[PDB]
Amino acid sequence: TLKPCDYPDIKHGGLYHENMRRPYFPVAVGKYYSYYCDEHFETPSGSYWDHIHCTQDGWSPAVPCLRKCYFPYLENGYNQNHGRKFVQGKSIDVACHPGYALPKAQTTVTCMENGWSPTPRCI
Amino acid sequence: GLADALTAPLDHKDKGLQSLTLDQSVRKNEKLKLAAQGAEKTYGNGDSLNTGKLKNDKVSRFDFIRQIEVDGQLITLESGEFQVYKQSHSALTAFQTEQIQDSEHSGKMVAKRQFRIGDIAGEHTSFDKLPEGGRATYRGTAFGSDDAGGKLTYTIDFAAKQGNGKIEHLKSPELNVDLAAADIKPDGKRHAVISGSVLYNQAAKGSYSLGIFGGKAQEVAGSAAVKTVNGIRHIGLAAKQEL
Repeated sequence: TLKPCDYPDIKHGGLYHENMRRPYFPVAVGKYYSYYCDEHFETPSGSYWDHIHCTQDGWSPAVPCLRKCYFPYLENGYNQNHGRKFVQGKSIDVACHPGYALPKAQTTVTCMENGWSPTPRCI
Repeated sequence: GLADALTAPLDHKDKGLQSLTLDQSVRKNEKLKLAAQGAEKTYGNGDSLNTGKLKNDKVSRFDFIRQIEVDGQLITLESGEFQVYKQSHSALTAFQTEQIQDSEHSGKMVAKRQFRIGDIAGEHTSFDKLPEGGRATYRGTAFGSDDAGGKLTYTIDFAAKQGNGKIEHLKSPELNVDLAAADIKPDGKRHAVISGSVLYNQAAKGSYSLGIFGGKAQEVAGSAAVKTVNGIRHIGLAAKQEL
């Protein structure tokens, strides 16, 4: 016998129609529900919404809301990546203008759950 | 009267449902700008939508723009058609996307078509104020992407506190599903809600959620999700009893 799924605790998001869905949990394996992601967070498909599925191994996707970082404009830096979108965990190099640099001798930035780490700024 | 819904304020003389709170239609720090018949208004998570000016038992259509504040500037996320279905004690919203933001570049819009159900609101029927017995038959509309011609039939046995229905006449055959027997349960605020399985050719294709609306349980409103050969499809559901 397969383990039913309890209410999903979608971190950095939640389920749509929460009020109507909640009284019917735990749900059988095979059941799926439309969910959303909060501001700055995206679904594995790149949208703000998708469907979470109750499988044998539990809720799929396991990480329903991943952070999305939009590369900022650098006042005194090269803007080849200006406005580019990056998924949580991906790394990018910051090319600053001569005489400018990322504080405390840094060059690479990474998209974390909190956002860009460190903050991409030249001097 | 689409323009009045955006410009004119709330008036008690207008036909119900008069107001609709945009919660599932607009996320907390995002903006939804609606435009129709020369009119233009921005919302607003928790902001009210003047449904009173719209026509009952019909789909009201508006042009939408969804935006997010990125570095103190409002950047477009998605755009298309915003649909509103009105009834006397209930109303529901839907989004038909035509353009979305590129996966790799923000500020670059790409043509993608997604249909999703927004809000399902109204004068909720209390689970503790439902009729003790009798059978009620609900008749109304079922609507998906590029189709508002579906006809919904739902039946509730108040003694058993159980419901069952059927969807018919939708262009996509896989969407003409059966709404399996499901128990009416109380909500967190103790509102009468129904949720069960969706079947096509006696196979489970998804779930359906309905809310009972009106003092004397006059209406039902909600949505359904159906698995088809080409993907998961959403259907807006709204039905009423004989007036």
